[PDB]
Amino acid sequence: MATGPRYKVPFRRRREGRTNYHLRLKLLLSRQDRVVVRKSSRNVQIQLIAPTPDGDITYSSAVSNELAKYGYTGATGNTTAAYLTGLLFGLKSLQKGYEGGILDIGLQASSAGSRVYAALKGVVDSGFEIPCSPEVFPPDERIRGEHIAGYREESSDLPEQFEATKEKIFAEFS
Amino acid sequence: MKIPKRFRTYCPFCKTHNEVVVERVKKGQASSMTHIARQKKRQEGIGNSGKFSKVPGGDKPTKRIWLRYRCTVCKKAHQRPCFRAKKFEFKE
Amino acid sequence: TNSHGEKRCTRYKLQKTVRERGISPVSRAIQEFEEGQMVHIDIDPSVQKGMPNPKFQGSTGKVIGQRGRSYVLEVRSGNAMKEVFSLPQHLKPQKY
Amino acid sequence: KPGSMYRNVRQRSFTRRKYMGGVPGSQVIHYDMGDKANTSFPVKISLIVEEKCQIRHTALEAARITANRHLVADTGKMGFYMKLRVYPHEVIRENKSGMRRAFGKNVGTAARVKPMQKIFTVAVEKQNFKAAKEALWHAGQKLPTPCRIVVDEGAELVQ
Amino acid sequence: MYAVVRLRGQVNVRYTIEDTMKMLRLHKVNHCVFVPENPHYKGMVQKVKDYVAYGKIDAKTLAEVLENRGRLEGDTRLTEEYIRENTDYDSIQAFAEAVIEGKSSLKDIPKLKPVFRLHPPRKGHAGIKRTVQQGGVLGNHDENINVLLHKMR
RNA sequence: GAGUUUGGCGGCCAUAGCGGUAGGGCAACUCCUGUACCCAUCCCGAACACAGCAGAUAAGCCUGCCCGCGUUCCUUACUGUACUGAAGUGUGCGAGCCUUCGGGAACUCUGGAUCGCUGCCAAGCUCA
RNA sequence: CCUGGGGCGGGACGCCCUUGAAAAGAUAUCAAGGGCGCGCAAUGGUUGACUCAAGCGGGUCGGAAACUCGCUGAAGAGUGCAAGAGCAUAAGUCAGCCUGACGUUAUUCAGCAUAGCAGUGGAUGACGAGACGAAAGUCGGCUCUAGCGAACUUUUGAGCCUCCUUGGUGGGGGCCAAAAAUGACAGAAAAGUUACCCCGGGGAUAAUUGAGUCGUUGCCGGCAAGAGUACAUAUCGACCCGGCAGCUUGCUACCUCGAUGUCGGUUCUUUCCAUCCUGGCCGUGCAGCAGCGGCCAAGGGUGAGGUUGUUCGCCUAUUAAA
RNA sequence: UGGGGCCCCGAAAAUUGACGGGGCUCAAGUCGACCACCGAUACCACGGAGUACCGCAAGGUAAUCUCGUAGGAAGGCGUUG
RNA sequence: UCCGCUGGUUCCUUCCGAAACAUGUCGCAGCAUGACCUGACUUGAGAUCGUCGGUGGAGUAGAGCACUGAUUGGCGAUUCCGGGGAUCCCUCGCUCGCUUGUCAAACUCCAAACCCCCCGUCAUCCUAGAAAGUCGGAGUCCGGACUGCUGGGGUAAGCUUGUAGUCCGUAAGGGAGACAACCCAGCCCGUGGUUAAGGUCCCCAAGUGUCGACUAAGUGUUAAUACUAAAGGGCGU
Ligand SMILES: [K+]
Ligand SMILES: [K+]
Ligand SMILES: [Mg+2]
Ligand SMILES: [Mg+2]
Ligand SMILES: [Mg+2]
Ligand SMILES: [Mg+2]
Ligand SMILES: [Mg+2]
Ligand SMILES: [Mg+2]
Ligand SMILES: [Mg+2]
Ligand SMILES: [Mg+2]
Ligand SMILES: [Mg+2]
Ligand SMILES: [Mg+2]
Ligand SMILES: [Zn+2]
Repeated sequence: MATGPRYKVPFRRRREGRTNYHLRLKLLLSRQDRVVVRKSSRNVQIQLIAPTPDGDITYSSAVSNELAKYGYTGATGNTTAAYLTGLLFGLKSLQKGYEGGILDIGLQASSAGSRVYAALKGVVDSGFEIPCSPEVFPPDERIRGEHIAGYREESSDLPEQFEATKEKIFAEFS
Repeated sequence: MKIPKRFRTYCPFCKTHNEVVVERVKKGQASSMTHIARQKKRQEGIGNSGKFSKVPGGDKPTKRIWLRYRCTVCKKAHQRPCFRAKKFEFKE
Repeated sequence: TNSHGEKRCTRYKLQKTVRERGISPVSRAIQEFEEGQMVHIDIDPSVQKGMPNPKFQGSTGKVIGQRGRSYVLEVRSGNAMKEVFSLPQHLKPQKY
Repeated sequence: KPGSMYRNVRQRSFTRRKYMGGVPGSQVIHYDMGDKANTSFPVKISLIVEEKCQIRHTALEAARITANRHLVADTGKMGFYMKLRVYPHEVIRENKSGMRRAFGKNVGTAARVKPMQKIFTVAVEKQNFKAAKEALWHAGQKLPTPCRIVVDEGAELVQ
Repeated sequence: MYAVVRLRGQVNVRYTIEDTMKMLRLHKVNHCVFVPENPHYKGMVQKVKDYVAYGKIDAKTLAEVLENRGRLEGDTRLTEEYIRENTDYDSIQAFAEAVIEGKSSLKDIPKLKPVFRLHPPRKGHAGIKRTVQQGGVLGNHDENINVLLHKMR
């Protein structure tokens, strides 16, 4: 709303409402690569991003779309998919050589048992070192997909297929 | 200003955070057997006594609140540099 | 009468331009300088920690070490060499 | 108290009235004379000072009074438009003891004008150019500076 | 090639202008130096424009100045024989033409002094309280520095 | 292997803002549908969160355009003006001002442009 | 002690901000605007969640004064208190949990540019323990810059050292830290008077003459507003503006403190002219008489008395005028 | 009518006095330019003294050495024993 | 006796040569510490008084009104808060905008010239010793002036208090009538020459110089200047 020469417009990423620069400053002071976990309504995405004066650089990247080749047919936008994507991201980053980072959830609310923390647990369980406290993780049953009992009978196959996708994703990086 | 009577802080002796009770420090009576008291009695004679005939000076507008922090575990107190307040109470 | 505080005569020295007020770009806070590098001292008023004296505003210092987040600079002040500590938010590399 | 006291400009401005106390109000009442809602006056002459000086509000009021009287008498009540362009913004002060704590008390206001700066502008018809010229000549006699009249609009309409 | 001749003395001069004069080796009035046309020397000469006269010097004037006022270490007078011994040029006119053309240097004369201590100007100069553009002698004479250099021989 | 669409993180932080107009979604994003659950409301599943078969490009987002205000840059006039570094046996009764050499605006004006540029990665795709 | 002499007044006598201050830094005055000698267990730390002021529209005697809804709103609010600076997914507001308003310790800044100087204060670290938080982080109080004090002494805290041949008791002495104040704030335990005064100095500093200045004083000028039964200019001359003199009083501190003898009068001499009379003129709202105004002119004259030290002024009777 | 140069009025002070004085008028004034000359211990040349630094010495270098209050430093003269 | 106060303190030359300022001080006619002068030694390779280009700091001049406040009318609206003599029967000041006219030490959307730090460059100095260090001896902390900064204060002051440069102080000689500090010039001794500032009618060395005009007032015959009269007017020219 540029009223005049004395008006101050925010940064572009702040105008778009996509970044918190105070949090970003707090995260950059680590001098560690950020494990950037973002989720849309239909899938979840994880990145390993290091800062540069010219702009952020990404080291590793896993999306929910990559799980479907390993034998996953459930929804990509729930806890099991988020955990599996986190596991794949951690294993891929270990293959690349990068093995440390801090969790960057950005503007996403921090809620125990969230998809973000399921992806975080998947990253942790792959050996990828990242500071955290276990109380924010989802229960292991709902990482397996016990919410399938809610309304859908077809969702009842989520635990065994989650185990199968997990074992195949481990095998790809074994 | 109010300070809690009991709060958790660092004990320099046990080297941990324990509950500590705050106690106001009362100035003691000067001993008559200290070297300055003996010197005053020795310099007492006829005439001016030097520094022992000085009258005590004034006062600052507010004095510091002399507080002492005794650990509830080791029962040892330590005293820190203290604030300067007109009215001081303990929060109970 | 006139005082002798650090913030003496700092009305415009420690002021920001109109369209740079607010949260500063965070890239300036995570820049690294090598030993012996020449950096300018351009104090950011919004970053109130690790700020050198305004007397050293506009001076180029040589990096001589690091003391945590801050950098130790050798800054010439008149005819003396002063050791100035600064967070990178107030620093800026010299360009050749 | 002669105008030669607060006439020369040797100093910085003194105008921020929130950092001072008690300024006497200005004597100049109006700044627009004649027919204020007329703009189609073909001839427009102005009085420009030719030195950097300070004009007190009383001098401005005296010049304005004399010029307005001459214009109203000659061209009529609405045969002219007259504008006093400058406002007295400077605060004049005086030291009223000796030189100890000599920073003065506010005694009046003055306009700090520059060389070639317009003081008064008069707009009239073609036939009243000499009357406006004469009125502005009388106004400049009340001012602490040498002045000169210039024709701003309608130079070809007079000669 | 600049010809720089000092025409005003040292009393009441700012230390920056006086230090510029010293870096140009102009410590006394009527002393002349020859410096190249690069921007460093141009700015230095612009710094001292109110105490010197300068301009572009031609080969003939350089030849006369070298023959009449060139000196060697020990205060010996430059001659043609020394020029032919210590340079590839036969005479002083050819050497001066080479120096003006930039294909030789006054430092290519061994033991030659960089300062030429000139005579006072015969019949006076235009005056040291006005510039060349005001009818005086101070400042930029352009190619007309050779007139003043000729009258100071 | 080159480019594109979309997504994520960014750099510079209005040349990017405010406003208006016309087009798009196969994937992606999104709005959108619910509240068994993890999580939530000083009340409200509005938000946050979780789980998502449909509907939808009306919004966000993207692409095109518009000089409208704001901004930024150029151009002409103002103008080498204002101011100013150095020097001066130049000058004013005075407050002052001038000449020479060197720097040099701001505002406004004439006419233009500016309705962001850009780095890393990923995924769909378009290949010889 | 400072001080446009001193004194009275005040404190520019400690600390902090803006301007002065001339776009690095420094920079004086009894320079300008001022402020501080505190307040707060929350008005503090952290996390989460939110966004403020003010307008516009909607909503019931809930009034254009409440509370609530929507829109606009980079901040026009709030942040304890001066000023300036900082802050909006916050440095603001509310809520959850908390006490880092932590013990010890090293540097470097800045008070005190450059460039020595203290008690301190403030930045960055280390050691040891924590609070909040997924983590990153943040926290050495309250966004940054004021809210304070040497040595000696006492008292208080923790553990130690020590007291004269040796061991012990009581009592002393010491080390590190905290409290108590010196505000004339880099710290004396501190009222006057001298015309009865003394000494050393000072024109580094006042009374007086002299120099400068001229606000004030005296005397003028420009424009002429108007008044003058009409008519600005016979006469008077408002407002504003520009001067001269140095004969009033101030300002100032250049000369004089190893002395330039005060005021007034008296006596005698002289000068200036801005002329009171005497001479010559011009105007008139000049019949004459006599006025009023102005111009030239400094040759001569300009006196006697009552009060008062007076200067000045008042008064008396002469006088061409006094 | 406007803009300019010079002059005039405005313009009165105290011992007789100040363009330095005499005096000066198409100037011996003012303005714009110009020409020649005079005129320092400056500058140049020669000779001489001292100084600084270098050099075993002989000597070399000095455009970049030669004013000076408070004051520091070095070497000498003189008096009496 | 003591005094921080006054007076005096005795031979020559040579080399170098200040400070009249800051902080603390019962400190203000004193002293300490530092800046500044001088002497010696150690060390051993750079330094920066100047230029040019570049990376940075600008918030002064000027400018402007975009913030904070001032400020002048005209025009249009706030069916809002309110001045004037039962349907508040109708009159209207502020307030908010679009144009007009003005401003600012302690306003800034802008924004110089100087200047400052750093890099490179040239230039100068430097192994006949850079920068740095250590030690010996001091004086000094009454300053003053000119040119600028419209510096601040003041009616002003040969006033007072700042600042940059340069002087006198402590600076001869030459020139301004004389002139602490204005111009030339910094000055070992002697001689010769040529100039500088300034001057050339006589006093008085050199022009009764040249060209083109002006002035009729002895105006003037006065760089800076504490040593030089204004506003206003003139059919003087
Ligand atoms: K006085
Ligand atoms: K404004
Ligand atoms: Mg006193
Ligand atoms: Mg008696
Ligand atoms: Mg005596
Ligand atoms: Mg001496
Ligand atoms: Mg002394
Ligand atoms: Mg200005
Ligand atoms: Mg001088
Ligand atoms: Mg002396
Ligand atoms: Mg001198
Ligand atoms: Mg002399
Ligand atoms: Zn304990």
